[PDB]
Amino acid sequence: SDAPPLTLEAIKDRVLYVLKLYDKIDPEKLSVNSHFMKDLGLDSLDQVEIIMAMEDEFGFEIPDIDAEKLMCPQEIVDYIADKKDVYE
Amino acid sequence: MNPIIYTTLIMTVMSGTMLVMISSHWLLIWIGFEMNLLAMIPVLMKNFNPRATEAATKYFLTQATASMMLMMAIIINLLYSGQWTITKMFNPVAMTMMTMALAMKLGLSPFHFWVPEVTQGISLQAGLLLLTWQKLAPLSVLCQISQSINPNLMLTMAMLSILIGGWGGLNQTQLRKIMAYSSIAHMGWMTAVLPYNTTMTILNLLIYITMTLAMFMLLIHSSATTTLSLSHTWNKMPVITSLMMVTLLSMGGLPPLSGFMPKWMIIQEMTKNESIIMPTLMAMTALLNLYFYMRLAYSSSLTMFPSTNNMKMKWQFEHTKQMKLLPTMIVLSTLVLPMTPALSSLN
Amino acid sequence: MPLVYMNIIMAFAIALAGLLMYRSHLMSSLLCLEGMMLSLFIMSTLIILNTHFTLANMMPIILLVFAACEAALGLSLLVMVSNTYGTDYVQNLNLLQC
Amino acid sequence: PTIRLQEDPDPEDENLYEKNPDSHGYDKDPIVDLWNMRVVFFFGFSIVLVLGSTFVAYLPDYRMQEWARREAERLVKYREANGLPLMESNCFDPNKIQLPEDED
Amino acid sequence: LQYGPLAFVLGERTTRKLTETSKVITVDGNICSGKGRLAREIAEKLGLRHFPEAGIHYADSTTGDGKPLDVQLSGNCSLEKFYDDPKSNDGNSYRLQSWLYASRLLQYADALEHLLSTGQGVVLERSIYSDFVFLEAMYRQGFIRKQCVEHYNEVKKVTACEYLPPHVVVYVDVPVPEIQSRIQKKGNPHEMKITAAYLQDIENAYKKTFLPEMSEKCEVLQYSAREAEDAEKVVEDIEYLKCDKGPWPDQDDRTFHRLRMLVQNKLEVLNYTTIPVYLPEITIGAHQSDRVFQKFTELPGRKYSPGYNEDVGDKWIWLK
Amino acid sequence: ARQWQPDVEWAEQFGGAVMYPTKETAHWKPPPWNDVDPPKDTLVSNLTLNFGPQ
Amino acid sequence: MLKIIIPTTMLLPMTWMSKHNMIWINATVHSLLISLISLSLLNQLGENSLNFSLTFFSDSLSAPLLVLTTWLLPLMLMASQSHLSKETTTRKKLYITMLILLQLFLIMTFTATELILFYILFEATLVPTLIIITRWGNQTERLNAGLYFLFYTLAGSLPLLVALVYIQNTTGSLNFLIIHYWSHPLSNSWSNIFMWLACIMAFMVKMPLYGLHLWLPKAHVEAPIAGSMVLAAVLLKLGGYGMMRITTILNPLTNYMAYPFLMLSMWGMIMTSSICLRQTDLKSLIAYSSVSHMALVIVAIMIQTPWSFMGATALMIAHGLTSSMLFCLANTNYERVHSRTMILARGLQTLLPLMATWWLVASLTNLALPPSINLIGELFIITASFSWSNITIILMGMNMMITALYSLYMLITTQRGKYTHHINNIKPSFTRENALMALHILPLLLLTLNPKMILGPLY
Amino acid sequence: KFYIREPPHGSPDWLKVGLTLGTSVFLWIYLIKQHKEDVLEYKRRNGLE
Ligand SMILES: CCCCCCCCCCCCCCCCCC(=O)OC[C@H](COP(=O)([O-])OCC(O)COP(=O)([O-])OC[C@@H](COC(=O)CCCCCCCCCCCCCCCCC)OC(=O)CCCCCCCCCCCCCCCCC)OC(=O)CCCCCCCCCCCCCCCCC
Ligand SMILES: CCCCCCCCCCCCCCCCC[C@@H](O)O[C@H](CO[C@H](O)CCCCCCCCCCCCCCC)COP(=O)(O)OCC[N+](C)(C)C
Ligand SMILES: CCCCCCCCCCCCCCCCC[C@@H](O)O[C@H](CO[C@H](O)CCCCCCCCCCCCCCC)COP(=O)(O)OCC[N+](C)(C)C
Ligand SMILES: CCCCCCCC/C=C\CCCCCCCC(=O)O[C@H](COC(=O)CCCCCCC/C=C/CCCCCCCC)COP(=O)(O)OCCN
Ligand SMILES: CCCCCCCCCCCC(=O)SCCNC(=O)CCNC(=O)[C@H](O)C(C)(C)COP(=O)(O)O
Ligand SMILES: Nc1ncnc2c1ncn2[C@@H]1O[C@H](COP(=O)(O)OP(=O)(O)O)[C@@H](O)[C@H]1O
Repeated sequence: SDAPPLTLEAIKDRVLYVLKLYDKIDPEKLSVNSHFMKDLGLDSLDQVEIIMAMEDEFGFEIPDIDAEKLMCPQEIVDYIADKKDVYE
Repeated sequence: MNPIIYTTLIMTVMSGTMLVMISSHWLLIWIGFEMNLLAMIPVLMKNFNPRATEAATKYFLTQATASMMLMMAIIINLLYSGQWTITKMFNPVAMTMMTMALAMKLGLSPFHFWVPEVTQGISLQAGLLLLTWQKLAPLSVLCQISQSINPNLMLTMAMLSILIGGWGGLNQTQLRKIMAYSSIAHMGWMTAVLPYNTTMTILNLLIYITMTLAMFMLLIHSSATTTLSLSHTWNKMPVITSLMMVTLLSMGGLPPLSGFMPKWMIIQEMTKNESIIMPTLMAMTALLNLYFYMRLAYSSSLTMFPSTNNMKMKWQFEHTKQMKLLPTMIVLSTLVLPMTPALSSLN
Repeated sequence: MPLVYMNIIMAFAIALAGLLMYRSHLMSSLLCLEGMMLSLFIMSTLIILNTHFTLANMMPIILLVFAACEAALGLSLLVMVSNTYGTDYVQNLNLLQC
Repeated sequence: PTIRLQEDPDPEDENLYEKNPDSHGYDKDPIVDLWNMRVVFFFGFSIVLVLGSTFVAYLPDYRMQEWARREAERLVKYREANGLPLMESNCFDPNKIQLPEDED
Repeated sequence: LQYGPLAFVLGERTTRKLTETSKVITVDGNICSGKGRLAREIAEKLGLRHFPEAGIHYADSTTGDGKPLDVQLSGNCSLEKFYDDPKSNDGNSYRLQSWLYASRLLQYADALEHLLSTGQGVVLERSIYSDFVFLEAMYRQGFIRKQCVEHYNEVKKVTACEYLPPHVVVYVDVPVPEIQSRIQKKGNPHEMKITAAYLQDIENAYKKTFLPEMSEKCEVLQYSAREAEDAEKVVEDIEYLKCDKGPWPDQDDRTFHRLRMLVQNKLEVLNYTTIPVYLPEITIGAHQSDRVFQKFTELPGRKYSPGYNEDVGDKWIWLK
Repeated sequence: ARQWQPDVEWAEQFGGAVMYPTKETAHWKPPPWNDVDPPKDTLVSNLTLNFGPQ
Repeated sequence: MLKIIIPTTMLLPMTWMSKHNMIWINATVHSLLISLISLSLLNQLGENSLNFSLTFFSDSLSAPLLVLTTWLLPLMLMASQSHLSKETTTRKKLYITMLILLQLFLIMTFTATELILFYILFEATLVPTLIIITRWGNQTERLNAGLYFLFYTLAGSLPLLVALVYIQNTTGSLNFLIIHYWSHPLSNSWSNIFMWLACIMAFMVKMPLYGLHLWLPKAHVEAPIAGSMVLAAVLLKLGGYGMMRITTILNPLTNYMAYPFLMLSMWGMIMTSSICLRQTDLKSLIAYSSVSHMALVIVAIMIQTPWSFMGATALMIAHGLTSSMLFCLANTNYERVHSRTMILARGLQTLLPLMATWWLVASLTNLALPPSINLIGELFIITASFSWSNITIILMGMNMMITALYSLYMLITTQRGKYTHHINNIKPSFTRENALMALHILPLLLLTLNPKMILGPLY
Repeated sequence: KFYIREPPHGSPDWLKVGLTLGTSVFLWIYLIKQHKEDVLEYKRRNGLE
């Protein structure tokens, strides 16, 4: 059979694993609702690298638009849920 | 492909089969098989459509492997006796190799895997030729060497073919795979009686060929290769579906239809040789074939499936090219049981 | 049977085994088909020479001829498959199931 | 359209009495229906039921019941006068029977 | 001797019939443009057989007697009621579109058969290649569902791939307000209910998609309303085209034999129009199918094959 | 008051690749309407060569 | 014997060359005349059979079966022409062709001299029956029913074929006269035990025997009216006739191989008779009463006595007539209210007085009221069973008590009480339905005056 | 009538009809002659006549 029925909890776990895998972010400091620019003091270029890491993690192309707004982990989870049609 | 090229390839296929059928030298029989395969490959690829390329490659690999084992058996037999004539096969290892090569060529279980794939991947005309003409040469060879054939191996493959054809047909919605599994089961029936009586093998082959020709021509007439596509035919040509239902019932082996004659004639023969368990298992297993024929009959003729609006346009046109031998084939595949004793003319 | 006959028969068995156990490349299997033909040629030539069957001396040559027709056939198919996939891997021949 | 196809509504059944108040229930056409009634009644009740029953009642005694009664009367008369037993325990004569050699 | 493999083996080829006048020409354009008169005049000047635009009862005209059949036995759709109620919940819109695509496919096969059997060129109004501009406008206005568009694309994919596209694509460009005024002037009460957005979508499909991919296989001749009436200029413009871009010069006698064997035998042409995809707009239940088919068979010339109907004056039947 | 004939929900049982769908087999898809699969546009790479300077 | 076969075969071209509005008249008249011709076979001998030719013969066991078979066709045609009104002409002719082919196969089946020919015809009767059920049945279950009908029968009869061609290979013939004269005892061995089972299970499934009777409540319920009429009246009796014919070769093996079947029959009689007490479907109740009645025929054939064989013949004929009448009576109500639920339409005696009389007479014959031949056959079988073992009277007695209970219950639910208020489409009975009931019931009562005509070769 | 003149119509293809009837009668004549010859030869061989 094909891939399992991915859920929101899996998306959040993978996204937070990716963020804690980033060197410029101290792991235990980041939260699900922490704004990338304000909370972690991350510049615009840093956000681009994180979005590309998401594209590698979940295997789908996130355009330049719709990536300019994913500014905290929760928005990333919502975007992936919308793109993959996951509700529960 | 050019029509002249198609005609000459068909003549080469038939010429290879006849070369196998008239030869007394093993090398000429091998050459006939090679010549048959060489011209057979382009007929399977007549419409390009990469599934046909896949089917042709699988068929070529299977038949080339079988040809190599056949040649090796011929050479072993020659080594143990300086004989080239097709006879009772003086060596038993050579006999086992020859039986396995011929079982691969016919598609008997467990060498049966290629038949459903190749049949599904080619067109209906190619499937007709593959499931009717291609069986003549290997069975004609097996009839000749039947006396030296080991019953335990041949009957094991026959029972396996009947079981596997019956089980495989149950899961199929595509008509060509259904035909392939039906072919595997009927091959098993043919080869079960071969060590006892080759006239029964010939009779079963002839009845199976007429039934298969009728079924394939009825599927060509109504351009249907799936169950749902065939379920539209009642709303365009009801007569075709009625004749298809009767032919399916005959293929099932139900009396008083033509399909019943071979099984009836094989079971009886096996009872004269003190074989009771084997015919009982074969007859009970053939009910799987009957089941998946009955399911198709339910889909196409005994109930009416929903149709489409554009079918209305098809009501205004007639089938242009007619198959002249279809009526004779239908009558021969259904109403021939009262002339069973004429089978004595086959020996 | 002398040791040479068993060596030739073992060569045929190894080639048949090689043909049966597929790896990835289609051409690797066509080579095993060619090897089976070569083993048959050597075996039949040895048997024919040993028993001094003069007429049979033409049959290995015939055996060679239909070896080419089978190889040329196979290579032809290998072209079409490659033209569909850009690769001769047998994994790609999975459009039709059982 | 929340319907899965275009289909006729299920039609309501036809009462044969609406157009033919003396309808006999055989056919919509009054003349054909009346002749269906007449032909069923005549060939079922007048021909098969009456004439067939009469034919079966007067069938000849091919079962030989009266014959058997006459033969039985003859043998009872003959045996009683003779003083012989009315019926015999063994149907087949002992003289024509060859039993095995000895009882052991 | 009907054409077939035996006639091809003994002689007959189609490349010898072509005389540089074959030129399958289609004359497209929006609704109520002048493309009909332009097409008739082009066919008159060039000595080409003209084909009036294939409508709902096109198939009726080529079979039996050319008289149209009842809408129940032929078409089962209404253009008038598509204008009256485009969003009707009985599926009339996509049923009309799919039936019209089938009729255009049959007309294209008839035109190709005529050209390949006689060598004389044919002029068509629209074709299967421009039919989709009516589908897209239907979908953008919310008249049909996305499943209908997917079914249309499936049927087009397995049908339009078996034919040669036209040599010459003539387009008549008339702006939306002018065709609107022409519609208001014509007098048809149903046709005045065409919204401007519908016609704008038809034009958008024609210009954004149809013409660009038509122009990459052959030259496209676009014209305005006033210069479209000048037919001799268009004819001599066609006379000086350099057709080296399409697959038509890349056709052999064997490909032409395959194409001709396909364009006769209309049953094979229409094979994939009735694929078992069950959309509500086009699926008809078993009871209605049976009733309507029995009604069709009771028609005066339809119970038997064309030469075998004693009730339309056929004779010597017992000896055919 | 009408004989029951199959509808779309009945007919769809036979539209699948296999009669009995299985966890693994439910991902099999029916063959195309014509036996023609979408052309696998495989990128056959062109060899790149340096002609010169030396 | 061709003087019956050939006229039956001529019913096919006559039906196909008839006018669109004359098929029913022609078919009914000529099938009635064929019944009249068939009545001549009742002239039977006391010692041997009527050996017409090498192929066909008639006995005192097959003659009443033939007469019932030919008599049933006109009744089926009368019962079918109402619900097939809206049908097209060609499909009406196809339905009549199915019925004619069924009659032809049954007529040859009951008179075949050789057991393989008997087997071929007895299996050929499956095709028209299955086509009738699965093409003209009303509901979606009719497909499944067909499968149940097809595979229960064949799974039983496929071994029988293997047995038969085995027997001919050892005794030399399958001719029934030769089989009877050259009879030999069956030894007590495993091979003979399985040969006994192969010769018997095919017929047991047709009866059917309690345990393998599941196909019947499906097939009879889902079938159209003529299908259920022929299934109950004639097709069930094929098993009884075949068992009676094949028992000669079986002895003395039958004395101990009959115990499981006697237990199954004597208990399933009670089981199915009690099942009839809680049955919401009227046609299903009628179907289950048939299993309860055929258990008795199985017992009579297994115990192998002249009184039991006479009783089994009489009961087979009487059950054929009564079950056909009951199925027709239920169909009359079904064509009004279009539901087979027994409690949906009540108090019908108020609205349909004469059809209520028909219901009463059918129920009376179903519970074997003396001196009906139902009672004659039942009482003969009960007496023979008492001779076989006295304790049987307990089981037999219990069955009689239960049979009367569900019969009159069936009568009280549908005819008495008060009519349901909402139903208002209950039209007066047609002459066709009344005549169809009369042509069922009058021969039944007339057979009381000459019971020797239906008592078989042991009389 | 018809739109396309439907070339096979009220005047049947008389060549094909003639060929069909000629083949049927030729086969019948040959079969009767063959049966007569077979009977004569059978009686000649068996010493009957
Ligand atoms: C025990 C006793 C009983 C024994 C039983 C024996 C077995 C019984 C039968 C077994 C099963 C048979 C199955 C047949 C499958 C055939 C497949 C097929 O053709 O497609 C189906 C076909 C599908 O049609 P379609 O798809 O609608 O048509 C579209 C076209 O395919 C679209 O294609 P196209 O556009 O390309 O159209 C071209 C078309 C149109 O045709 C043309 O235009 C003709 C052109 C002429 C070109 C000339 C070229 C000449 C140059 C080539 C020379 C080659 C030499 C080769 C020899 C080399 C030797 C070394 O040509 C064809 O369609 C096919 C042509 C067939 C040619 C036949 C060649 C015969 C060769 C004989 C070999 C043996 C010779 C002796 C050898 C001795 C040993 C060495 O329709 C059918 O065939 C229906 C079934 C027909 C079966 C017939 C029934 C069985 C036989 C009954 C008659 C009596 C038989 C017993 C005789 C007893 C002895 C007297
Ligand atoms: C509506 C109002 C109802 C009441 C008013 C009615 C008035 C009274 C009418 C009823 C009459 C009462 C019957 C009284 C008995 C007298 C009749 C009796 O004498 O006839 C019997 C004769 O009956 C016949 O034998 C039975 C007829 C056979 C029935 C066959 C039915 C027709 C075929 C239909 C097909 C059905 C299929 C059947 C499958 C087997 C006697 O048999 P048997 O002892 O010898 O005769 C001795 C003299 N013989 C021998 C010289 C003749
Ligand atoms: C639900 C409806 C189904 C249909 C019902 C069909 C019923 C079929 C039952 C067959 C009746 C008897 C069969 C064989 C006769 C005796 C069987 C055995 O139990 O008795 C002993 C047999 O001995 C042993 O018990 C061997 C049998 C044990 C192995 C068989 C397993 C039986 C279990 C029940 C299976 C369920 C049957 C139905 C399957 C679906 C007798 O002792 P013995 O003196 O030694 O043998 C004498 C027999 N000889 C003469 C042939 C030699
Ligand atoms: C609707 C369900 C009905 C089920 C009916 C199925 C049961 C049928 C009874 C068994 C069928 C096979 C019997 C074979 C035919 C008998 C012919 C015969 O006599 O052959 C025997 C051989 O008998 C057998 O081999 C039969 C063995 C069983 C083989 C198949 C097994 C089938 C299952 C057996 C148990 C099931 C039967 C009862 C089930 C009742 C239905 C539930 C002896 O011959 P010889 O070999 O020559 O011996 C003398 C010289 N040596
Ligand atoms: C293998 C190694 C070899 C190296 C390869 C050589 C690569 C050469 C590429 C040179 C191209 C350029 O400079 S491209 C020109 C880049 N300059 C600008 O865009 C001016 C405005 N500055 C800003 O927008 C922000 O400072 C910014 C930091 C950009 C982030 O922006 P955010 O506020 O949105 O995070
Ligand atoms: N493929 C189509 N789909 C939907 N409607 C169509 C189609 N083709 C033509 N029509 C309608 O048929 C009518 C006539 O077509 P049009 O080309 O616009 O005018 P004319 O051909 O008479 O000059 C118009 O109402 C048009 O909308």
